[PDB]
Amino acid sequence: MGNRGMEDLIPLVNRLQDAFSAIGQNADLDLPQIAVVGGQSAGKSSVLENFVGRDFLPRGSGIVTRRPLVLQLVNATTEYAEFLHCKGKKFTDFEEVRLEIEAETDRVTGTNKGISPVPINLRVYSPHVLNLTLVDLPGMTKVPVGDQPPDIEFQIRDMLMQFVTKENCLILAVSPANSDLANSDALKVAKEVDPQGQRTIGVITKLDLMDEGTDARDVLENKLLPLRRGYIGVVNRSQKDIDGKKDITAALAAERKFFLSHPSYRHLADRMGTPYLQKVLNQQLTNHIRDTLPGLRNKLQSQLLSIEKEVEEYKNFRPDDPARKTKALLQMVQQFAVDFEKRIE
Amino acid sequence: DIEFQIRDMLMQFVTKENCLILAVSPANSDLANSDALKVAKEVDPQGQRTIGVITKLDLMDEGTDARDVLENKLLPLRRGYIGVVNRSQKDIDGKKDITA
Repeated sequence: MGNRGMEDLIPLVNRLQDAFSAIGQNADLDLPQIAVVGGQSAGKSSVLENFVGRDFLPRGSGIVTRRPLVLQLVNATTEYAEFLHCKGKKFTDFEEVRLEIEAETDRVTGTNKGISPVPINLRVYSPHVLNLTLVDLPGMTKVPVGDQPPDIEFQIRDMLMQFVTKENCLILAVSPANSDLANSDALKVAKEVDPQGQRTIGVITKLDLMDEGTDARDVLENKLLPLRRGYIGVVNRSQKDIDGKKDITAALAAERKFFLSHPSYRHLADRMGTPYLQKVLNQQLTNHIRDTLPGLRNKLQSQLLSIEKEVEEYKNFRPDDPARKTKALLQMVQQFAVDFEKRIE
Repeated sequence: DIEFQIRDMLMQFVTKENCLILAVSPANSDLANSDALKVAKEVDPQGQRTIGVITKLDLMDEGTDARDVLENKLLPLRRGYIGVVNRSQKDIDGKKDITA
């Protein structure tokens, strides 16, 4: 699993969070939710599980991901998963979690390329995760296929506009390995819903699967395609490799070796990649945390400034001297006296 | 509105009578993710003047094939599909002739 960046970020945020819980207020850093988009066979789950470092999500050619998923990561002692609608079970095999959750998916949506507007909640308790929320989105279509009504893509757009267009929702526009490079539904949706690219991360594949004679150097160097966040190039697996279940270490190693061996991506081998992307995203997480900290800090400064005055009233403390009692006598007598003046005049 | 502009420009050419529609998509990209089928079925739900072509079959992803698609089985069309193979960029780079 890993990684060391999240494992090094978890103790400082845990001490910060438990300090915020020991003071009693409900103050959290508001970590971004992770939402990945794309079309049919977009490898959205593929990129997410490769980003994690282990293969635990349903993927493949055609549409595989058919239901939105709310992956609620919670830091705990042991790593396992549980459901809101399948309460009572704790699984330690992530492949088995994948199998039963896709069983839930096709049981709810049928096996005729159906979707469902109700996501699947999945709480993964792990000693190497944060208190995160991942919104996995289905493979979108444009024409009705399987059992989909002809109003399928519009209500998918409606689902997007009502869920993923919220603030702090990261948008992962992934160019997959099966589909075309320029026909990326994820890049289409990302540019149509957020032209600014403030919270839009563009991940591209097929740098080994492009048309022979061409290369994506002008696009990955943020030169042909102007993006605020820029691109990070990775390579997904084809359906043959997905079916043969290639491991993660050799896949990323072969991917990096291709980035080293291509003449148009050897200078991009360091600026592209899944570990590099994970480093950049962890850096974005840390930047969001220590950038939202000064506002909460000076807010607590102004809040504790009121309690500072309460201790000043307690600043004078002499148990149990009659000076405090006589001062209370003077305050009550003068208070009652002015209340008497406020009774006649 | 460049997409809508191209759309209006193509509607002005397709909505005329006897206008065959070649909905051509590569074998890499999914045909269900192209709006060519949506526009073709919107102007003709029967598809009587619509021919779907899936190209670049030599550039396909490993593990997939158009065996179930080009046989008019994944998407029902009256006249089925006819599949050709386009050329990669190296073909113009090397100037491949009609014979080859």
